[PDB]
Amino acid sequence: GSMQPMLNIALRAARSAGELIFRSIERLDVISVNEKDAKDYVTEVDRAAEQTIVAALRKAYPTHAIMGEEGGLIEGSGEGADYLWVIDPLDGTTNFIHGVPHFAVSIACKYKGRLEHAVVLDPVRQEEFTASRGRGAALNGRRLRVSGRKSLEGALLGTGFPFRDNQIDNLDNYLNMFRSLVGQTAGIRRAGAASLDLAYVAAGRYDAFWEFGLSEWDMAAGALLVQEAGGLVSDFTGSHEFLEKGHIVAGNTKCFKALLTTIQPHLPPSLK
Amino acid sequence: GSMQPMLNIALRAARSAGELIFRSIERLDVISVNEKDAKDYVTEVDRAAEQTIVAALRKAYPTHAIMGEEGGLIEGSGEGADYLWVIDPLDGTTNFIHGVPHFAVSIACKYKGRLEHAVVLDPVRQEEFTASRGRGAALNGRRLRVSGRKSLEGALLGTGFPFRDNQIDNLDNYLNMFRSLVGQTAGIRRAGAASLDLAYVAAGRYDAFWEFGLSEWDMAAGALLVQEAGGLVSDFTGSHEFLEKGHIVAGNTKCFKALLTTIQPHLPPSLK
Repeated sequence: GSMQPMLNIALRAARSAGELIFRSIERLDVISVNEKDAKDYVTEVDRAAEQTIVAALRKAYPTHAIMGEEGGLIEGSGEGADYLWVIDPLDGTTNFIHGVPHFAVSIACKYKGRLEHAVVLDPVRQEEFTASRGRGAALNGRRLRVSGRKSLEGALLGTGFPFRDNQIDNLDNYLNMFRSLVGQTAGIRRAGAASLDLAYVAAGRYDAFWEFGLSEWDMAAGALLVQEAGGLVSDFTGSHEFLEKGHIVAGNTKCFKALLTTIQPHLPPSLK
Repeated sequence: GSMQPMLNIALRAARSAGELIFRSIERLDVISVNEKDAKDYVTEVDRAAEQTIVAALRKAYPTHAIMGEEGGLIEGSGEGADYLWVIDPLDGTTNFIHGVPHFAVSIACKYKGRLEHAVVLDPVRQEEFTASRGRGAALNGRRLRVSGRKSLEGALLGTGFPFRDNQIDNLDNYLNMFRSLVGQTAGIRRAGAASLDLAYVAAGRYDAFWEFGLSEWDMAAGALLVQEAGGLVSDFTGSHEFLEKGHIVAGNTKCFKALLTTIQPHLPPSLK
């Protein structure tokens, strides 16, 4: 398809970031990564990839606002102030630092607060998920559709737990959700990168996905992918503030609805 | 080059099987999967990959015994009767049928019941894990080591829940196991192919792994990979009958010991 210029800029920026990340991982597989130096090696790769993305974006749009995982939020100016790029230069950091080849670059563009363009790029598998509002979604140029599955029977769901200490008090809640889904589904997967879980919803590889504790840069692009593939995205209450609240349900039509209903009785008032 | 001829035969057979499976997934992502036809399409692809592997093996060793996931157990003759090939032609069947690009061919060779050769091949990522007894393990020719991590602090563990009706009754123990691991670890992953989880333990990508409900062809090759990379493998009671019993713990030295210890209080009454 003929992509809008902004989507093409984001895609080329993701490609450069992903190639940098790929070279980085290749050296880190052949060397011992001390665990005291591991978090600093990760900070390095994040910031170098973020620099790559932001440099490419600002070469084309110097007046746009940028919100990066590493750099925070920097406002735009003039008309460009209505554009906000939401960047995770490396989604899946625990996988990356352990050498697990499942992670992605995630770039979204919001126009006046609504999702307008999205890229999720797997640089290992060379899988480029792209979308623009009203243009559909694609994997390496091919149109994407959510799966047709009519219920949770035999469904393949994605999920992921937030592993940091301040979510420990939610474990039973999560484990309750999980508990109630094991009977109906064919499987539940925790692969460790929410942007690729959403991308997989968009491509029909997962029938639905849910998670809490996420940040905006992990979910923004993938949510647009799911929407443009004909799916649904909400927070745990069925409203559209998933980006701000950190909990998200995405899926095809019927499996989104069923998954939302299923998880309702286990929601803490914290996540309501 | 450095490989013994028997290991090279197994590796070439795995490559051919993997190319067949890869072409298959490519046709099934762009076409509708009825789901009435899903079990028949997977059976078709399994049997074609198994035929590919078995034809390659028997062209070199016609008197060896063969045990395929699709096919039965067929004994050998003469000295060759002491050799048994243990084949899962396509590990990760739920992933495969949904288009999730994470699955592998698994081929092990046992000599008088002891693991002698092993191949786990990821045809999407083109990752060839090979090992021979007393020869070490390799990823695409590069020698492999288990990670050096000394405890579960910050560890990345793999596991799989078993989804069948006949394991539903073990779920609570599992969710208990999971609970006791959430505080210390950086993550737990359920990617959906036990052979690649074991391969990732061998390569240092996971620090440890546990799962029950597996079949021999799921575990055999990956178990040799972990052993030859310097790790430890046992069943849930610490003995070496994981292949017959279907439950397995694998890991680097200290994380293997800690994970086995952690899961002892959660064993269902069968296991003491």
